[PDB]
Amino acid sequence: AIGEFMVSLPRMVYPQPKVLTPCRKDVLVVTPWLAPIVWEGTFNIDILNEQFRLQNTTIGLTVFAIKKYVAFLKLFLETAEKHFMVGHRVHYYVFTDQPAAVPRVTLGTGRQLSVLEVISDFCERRFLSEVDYLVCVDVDMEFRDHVGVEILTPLFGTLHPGFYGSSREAFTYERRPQSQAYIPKDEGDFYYLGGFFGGSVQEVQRLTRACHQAMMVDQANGIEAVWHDESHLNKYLLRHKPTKVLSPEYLWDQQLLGWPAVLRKLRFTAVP
Ligand SMILES: OC[C@H]1O[C@@H](O)[C@H](O)[C@@H](O)[C@H]1O
Ligand SMILES: [Cl-]
Ligand SMILES: [Cl-]
Ligand SMILES: [Hg+2]
Ligand SMILES: [Hg+2]
Ligand SMILES: [Hg+2]
Ligand SMILES: [Hg+2]
Ligand SMILES: [Hg+2]
Repeated sequence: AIGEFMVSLPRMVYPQPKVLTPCRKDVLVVTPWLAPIVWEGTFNIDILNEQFRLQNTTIGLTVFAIKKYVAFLKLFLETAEKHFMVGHRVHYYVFTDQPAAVPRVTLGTGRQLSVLEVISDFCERRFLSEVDYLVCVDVDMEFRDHVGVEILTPLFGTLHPGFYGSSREAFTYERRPQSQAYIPKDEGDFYYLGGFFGGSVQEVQRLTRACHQAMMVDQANGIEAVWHDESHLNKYLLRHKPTKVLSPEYLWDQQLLGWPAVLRKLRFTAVP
């Protein structure tokens, strides 16, 4: 459940937070609109796990696996079982054009998977009654470390691993005024990834609905955003600030970017 009566936490023993000792001194851990930026070292997962378990939180994880992308499902699901929201209720939603091609992956208790053929006979209304949060990611990836409730919030975006240190002028936002995804050179907070975003079901549906309409307008105007859905997602998150921003630890490509010291963990990565 979400947004309800929250019971008291039990007695817990952990290191006292130090007011005069910054969490991380090498990175920004909070945005100008007071949304935390999630980096390793900023959170005590035991406290967060307690908070979300006491709420009987259910997380939905959605992926689209079309054509040859169905080949990525086995590794994706197997690693998700080892690193994604372990201990919490998880409902995987696999949208594919090849239902019979979905691998039979063994799931831990309290976790289930639904295969939706695709456009589809699945009404978004179902998400509202089955899960509390929705996490939307790409399938040609693998989890390599912890990805848990620390990411849960009404609406979150993830910093693109190739632009987290870039100035806004270098961001590959759609720069044509004729597009609904247009963002001028003097605007923009960060460059978010289209491949990893989420939040409450309500907020995720609001975002996808907004982008769907924006892309339809562009289509009618004979224009296609430079980076398609990702371009519109950036425009949306610029005008509707996310309540949490995930660091590049959450979507990295070690082949193209290595393992910088600023990244204490590589949690979700592209498959070579
Ligand atoms: O500049 C944006 C682009 O960056 C590339 O590295 C990535 O492969 C694309 O999917 C898109 O995100
Ligand atoms: Cl997605
Ligand atoms: Cl998705
Ligand atoms: Hg800290
Ligand atoms: Hg989604
Ligand atoms: Hg949008
Ligand atoms: Hg869209
Ligand atoms: Hg979008």
